Parts: sequence; structure tokens; C-alpha cells
Amino acid sequence: SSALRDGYRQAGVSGRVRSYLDLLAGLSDFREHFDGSDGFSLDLVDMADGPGEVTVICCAGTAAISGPHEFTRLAGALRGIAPVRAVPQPGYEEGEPLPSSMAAVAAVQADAVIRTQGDKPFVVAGHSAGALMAYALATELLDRGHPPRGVVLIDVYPPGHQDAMNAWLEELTATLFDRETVRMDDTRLTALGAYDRLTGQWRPRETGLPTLLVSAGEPMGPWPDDSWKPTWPFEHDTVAVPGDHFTMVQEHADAIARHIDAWLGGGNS
Ligand SMILES: [Ca+2]
Ligand SMILES: [Ca+2]
Ligand SMILES: [Ca+2]
Repeated sequence: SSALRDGYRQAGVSGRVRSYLDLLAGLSDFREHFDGSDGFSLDLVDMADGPGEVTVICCAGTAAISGPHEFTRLAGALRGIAPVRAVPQPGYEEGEPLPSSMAAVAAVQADAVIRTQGDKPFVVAGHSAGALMAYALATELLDRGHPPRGVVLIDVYPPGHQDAMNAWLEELTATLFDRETVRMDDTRLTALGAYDRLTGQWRPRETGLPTLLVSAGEPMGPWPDDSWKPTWPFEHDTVAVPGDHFTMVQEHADAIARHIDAWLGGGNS
């Protein structure tokens, strides 16, 4: 383990996660950054192939365990349904710098999407804070004349509607350790802090893009009404799937794949 990883786990146990995330963001300021016009680039990962004209481009999350592997299950369920590629968030692996703004990351990822897709249509998807990153990427793409056909936001908690995420921060942190299939090293933990700060200060812009909100079917803890659910401030359609914030996209990834297929044309709209 490492001091940072042990500290994170103790932040969960002791109810001081917000404090610890603010520390990790502070520390991140001492790492190398990129600003979008210094020559940094990245590539997309090919995850599955499928029929049709529309690729599902999935953006990695911002958790310290996040990465293109978070979509292995979803991509397996979409194999033979639609092509699937994944966008990494830069700075979670060795040798990669961190973005100095949302605009920086969105620019390098949009470069990669355009280089890989050409004029082949696509939708952008992400989960949790990765859904904020996905929408920012979709926005960038639209502002460059390659809009996506739509955006899939999986269990998104936007700025100003994060009350359940805040109530559950300890539970979330303990669950991340129970589901640590990629080790939380110090590169990942400082990248967590950096992206948590970026996404917390950002605000989405209205785009008019078709949007599918995919919600967990149950809360990670007891709630008095339905105000614990993910939400989105702009026009969207909504579906729910089995599972909670974590299991919905892993154990129940097939349910997600089914709604994506219907939304891409496999229902009756
Ligand atoms: Ca510069
Ligand atoms: Ca490392
Ligand atoms: Ca289909």
C-alpha cells in the first residue's frame, strides 16, 4: 500500500473524505500539467465491434480505480450490437500529465475522437463523474462541428444536486476498496484529487443534444423519498436498471446494453 492509499481508507472510516479529497487536489498541483496547446495527445482504446453506423465512445471515470477497464463488461454486452471504444482520462497512469482545466482535457480527447472516427457517427457515454467528463467532451465536439448523435449519462450527479453523493461519501469510499480491481496508487489518488476539483468547479452548458440518463434502481443507503437519484438539468430521457451506483454498470451492465441498443434504434421510436 502507500501513505496516500492508507489515508484515503482512513478518511472513509473516520468521515473526513471531503477533507482528504481537498488534500489530494492540493497535492496534485505539484505534478506536471498540460493545457491543451502544448502538444499532448492520447489514443482511444478499441473495446468491441458491432453492426451499424454509430460507435459508443465511453469515457473513463475519475475515481482512483477508474479507467477503460471499467467498461469491459458493458463492452462485452454490446459486442455484436454496436462498436465500442473507450477514452482514458489522462494523468491516472505513469508518465501522463494532468489537465490544467476541463478545457484542456476535453480538447485532447476531442482530437483523439475526431482522428479515430472521421465522419463516422458516435455517441459519448460515462458513469458517475465520468458522465460529467463525457458531457464536457460531447460539448467540445459539438463546438468543433463533430457533434455526437447523443450522450449517455450513467448515474450522473451534477453540481448542485449531489446531496446523496455527499451523504454516502464514506460508503462510496469503502465500496471502492471492496471493488479495487486496479490498485489505487499515488498517481491515481492525486489524479482523483485533481479531477474532483475540476469537475466540482465546472458547470455544464446546454447543447440540445439527445441525452439518455440511466439511473440506478436502488440507493446505496436508506432514503425518505426519491431525491437520492441521479439528475440532469437539461432535457433528457430517463431509464432505470437494476443495481446500485456500482453494480448497475458491472453486474447489471447487460441491462444498460439493452437500453443503449433500444435508444440507438432498437425500440419503436
Ligand atoms: Ca502552455
Ligand atoms: Ca504508479
Ligand atoms: Ca440493434
